[PDB]
Amino acid sequence: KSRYTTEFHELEKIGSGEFGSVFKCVKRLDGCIYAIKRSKKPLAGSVDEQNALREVYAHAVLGQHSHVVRYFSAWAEDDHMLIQNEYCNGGSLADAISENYRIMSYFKEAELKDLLLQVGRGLRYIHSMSLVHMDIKPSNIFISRKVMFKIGDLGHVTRISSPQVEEGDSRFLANEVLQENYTHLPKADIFALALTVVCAAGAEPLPRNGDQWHEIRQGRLPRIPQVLSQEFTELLKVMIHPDPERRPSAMALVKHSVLLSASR
Ligand SMILES: C[C@@H](c1cccs1)c1c(C#N)c2cnc(Nc3cnn(C4CCN(C)CC4)c3)nc2n1C
Ligand SMILES: [Cl-]
Ligand SMILES: [Cl-]
Ligand SMILES: [Cl-]
Ligand SMILES: [Cl-]
Ligand SMILES: [Cl-]
Ligand code: NA
Repeated sequence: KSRYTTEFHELEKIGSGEFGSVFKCVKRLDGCIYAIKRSKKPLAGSVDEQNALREVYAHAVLGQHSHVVRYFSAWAEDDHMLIQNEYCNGGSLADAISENYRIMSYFKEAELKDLLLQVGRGLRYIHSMSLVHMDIKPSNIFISRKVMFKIGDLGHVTRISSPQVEEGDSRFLANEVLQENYTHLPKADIFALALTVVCAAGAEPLPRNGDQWHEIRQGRLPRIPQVLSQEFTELLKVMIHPDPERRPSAMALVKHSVLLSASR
């Protein structure tokens, strides 16, 4: 007899986690399609509940922007927490990347700069709302169709000067965050965005740990299977600089000369 059951029709599963799943659903009264995550409700008062609620609070402030997915509603049922957000019809950036890997045709420089600029505009909004994302990666960027890239998955979002941080994907994690130096949190999103663009440019699967992981955190870009301009490659390289203060801010990124050609 639930709200979820009565107001929506499920069309297809689009996501799966440890204690939840995501469906593409049509809402019965308005006719429109939504992505609805349904997750097991955490125990009352726990730090898990506070974590889950930061995500609801994050969407409810961060969704006004064109490069963050819109939020529509969140509610608790008996044992479940639901979040109804915008459905992006083009899927994740990760699935596009996987397809591109198989066929040997990747995002070209002009598409990579458009990716960098659009997600950079989304981070710029996030950062000006006094928040950081903390988990930028291709599986958390979604595609609507020109192409529009939108940040989703707000489950690591925290305030910009937070003393406590749940770190995101190991493949995209800056070293300073791993060492618990949270002085420059916005520059973790910049570091992760750089390696997101490297993935899109056709790189091999990034390391989770080991020597190559440390190689990258020296400021070395992984091998990219295509010719990029030197100034674009150097923008990416400084975005993974070991000093986070040397990496550009999201405002400096969107105003960058290299990205002036991509500005719509
Ligand atoms: C992170 C999660 C949520 C967090 C909170 C609530 S829901 C979320 C979105 C949001 N927000 C979100 C938005 N759009 C899409 N879109 C999509 C995915 N996969 N597909 C593909 C299906 C197979 N077909 C064949 C080709 C498209 C489309 N997927 C989304 N997912 C997973
Ligand atoms: Cl509803
Ligand atoms: Cl799935
Ligand atoms: Cl990914
Ligand atoms: Cl990867
Ligand atoms: Cl390099
Ligand atoms: Na969270």
